[PDB]
Amino acid sequence: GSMTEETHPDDDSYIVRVKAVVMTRDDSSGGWFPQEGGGISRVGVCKVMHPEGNGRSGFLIHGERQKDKLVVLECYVRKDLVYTKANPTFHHWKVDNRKFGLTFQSPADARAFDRGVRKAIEDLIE
Repeated sequence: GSMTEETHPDDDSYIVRVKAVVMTRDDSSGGWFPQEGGGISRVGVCKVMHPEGNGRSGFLIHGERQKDKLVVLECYVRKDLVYTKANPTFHHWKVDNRKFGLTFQSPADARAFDRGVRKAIEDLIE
């Protein structure tokens, strides 16, 4: 919780796990550059919530690199998420602070991620 932070190293609350390369566009610095990891990233989605416990839940776009627990992607959201899939093999999102994204490595993780995103936004908004 506030003390002892799970849902990150031990994963635990990971409802979805996909595989892709964590990309990012630092404003316009070159373009979609691999922030970290590069060689595949162990990314996923965990449905978090406020410790108050009122049913209402949030979402955390969290992802380690494909090299054990090293957080290379972290995008916590409370009630706000705007995704945009630019290409069938590249889905991205803007959190005001930069515009992050990832490059799919198979139609499996592609469709799986889009599915998770769709459901996430769905329950997040209504």
